[PDB]
Amino acid sequence: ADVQQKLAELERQSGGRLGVALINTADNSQILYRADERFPMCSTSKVMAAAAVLKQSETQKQLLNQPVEIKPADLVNYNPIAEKHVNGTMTLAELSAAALQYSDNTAMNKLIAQLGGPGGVTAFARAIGDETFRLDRTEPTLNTAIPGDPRDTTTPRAMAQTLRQLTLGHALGETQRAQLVTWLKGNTTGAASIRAGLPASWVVGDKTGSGGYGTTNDIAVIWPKDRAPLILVTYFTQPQPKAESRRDVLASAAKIVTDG
Amino acid sequence: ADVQQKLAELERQSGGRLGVALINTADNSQILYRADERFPMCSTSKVMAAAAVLKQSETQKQLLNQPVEIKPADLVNYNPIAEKHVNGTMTLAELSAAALQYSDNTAMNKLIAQLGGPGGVTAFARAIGDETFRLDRTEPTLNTAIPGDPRDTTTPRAMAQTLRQLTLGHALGETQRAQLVTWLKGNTTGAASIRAGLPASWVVGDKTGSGGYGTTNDIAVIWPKDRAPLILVTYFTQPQPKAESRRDVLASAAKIVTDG
Repeated sequence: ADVQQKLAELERQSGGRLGVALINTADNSQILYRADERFPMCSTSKVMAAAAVLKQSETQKQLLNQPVEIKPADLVNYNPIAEKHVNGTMTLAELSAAALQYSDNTAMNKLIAQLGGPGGVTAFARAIGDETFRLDRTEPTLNTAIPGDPRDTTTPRAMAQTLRQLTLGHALGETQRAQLVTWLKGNTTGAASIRAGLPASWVVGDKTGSGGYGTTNDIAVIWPKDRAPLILVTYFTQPQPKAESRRDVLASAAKIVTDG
Repeated sequence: ADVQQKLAELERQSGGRLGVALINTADNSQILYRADERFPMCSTSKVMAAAAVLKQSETQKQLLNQPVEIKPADLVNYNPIAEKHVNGTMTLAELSAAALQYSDNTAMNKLIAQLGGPGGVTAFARAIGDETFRLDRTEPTLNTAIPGDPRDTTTPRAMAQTLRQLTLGHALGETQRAQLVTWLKGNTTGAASIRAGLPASWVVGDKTGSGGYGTTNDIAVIWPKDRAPLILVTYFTQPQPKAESRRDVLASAAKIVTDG
């Protein structure tokens, strides 16, 4: 498929390493590029954690309304929502939204804590059939993104398959699946990434990721004009530790794979 | 200045006409580039409409809870939220959010009708001291953005002053100002525009706009790390009817005026 040549071209131009997995739910067809290679997830991992919390709330029916304490010492490097609530509290719902829609790192650490550490986020992945995801660290160190380090990684194929089960399948209860999709469709950080390569009429929920080595990621559920939904993972990392983000590469990958 | 020269260099290479107004509320200093020329607002006008409804909600305190009918005939050209609710209803709060955060055109038309037509939006503008803003048409024809047409235009200076008064000033009651800022901070469509030219740590609320003649707009309230807020308006329009959007130009603008 010319799609392979275009993604290769894109990758070469960019100077980095590009991973892509597209699932077309119209017929289960896939478009795959380095789809079995590991990449640092950075903030795209917030989807597994918010989902895991949603799964716990299937049993603990009030859990999303539980207030959680935010102390000044809980603040980390990017706390756009949580900083408003220091010496106060946010609900687990508020925290899940802040993590997903604002990429709030404080909010992610609270989700992590609620699940019993990075291992509880990994346990949830395993419960829904994802044998590849691993979360190893909290924010912000889960973003180091060191070339060859397996920590805090997954593969595009695995993340796409998981995002399909979570947003379109039966990994979560119907209310919880709906809540996840609502959160993702309200993301504030995504217009420069996958969405930017798609026709304006298409509806999208996504989570972006950013970290070291110019790691620039996005995972998305997509409801095109006139077509069954798609899942798309676009992962991108660079050779230089202080490399600049490249959201435009993800936009470009999305354009390439949804023409074909 | 250096900034002026840089903005001229950006405009000369952009293939269009660029309008910028930056107000720095630390000291009321300004950066102005074609800031008294008119441009088509497109969906940036949705701030005025939402605000005018928020003002109405100061005296009809249930107003935002009021259900409004969405009929198939109401659907226009970009209805990401309203299409889900056809033969159903949306509240005015939902309509205000859908217009501001998703740029839903059906939702804007409901705001307009709740305000008595385009005239009514303009009358609100006049009421808070904006003599420049004019809303003439409903969606989607308000976006035709024909050069020389004064319908549905304003100037960068007037829009920056108005956004300041609405988000940081006393045009709205405190509850209502806070609601507006919250909705703007939750915008889904802004990551490739002004936000893309600012440091990540800075908090932004914005409203983008797109229309005919490649018109690509963004207005923003910005809370820089360590500094009093800024108000930024970046307006751009091109000479060909079918020109493509240029969000990149707005990000470049934002970087030039906030570097200096």
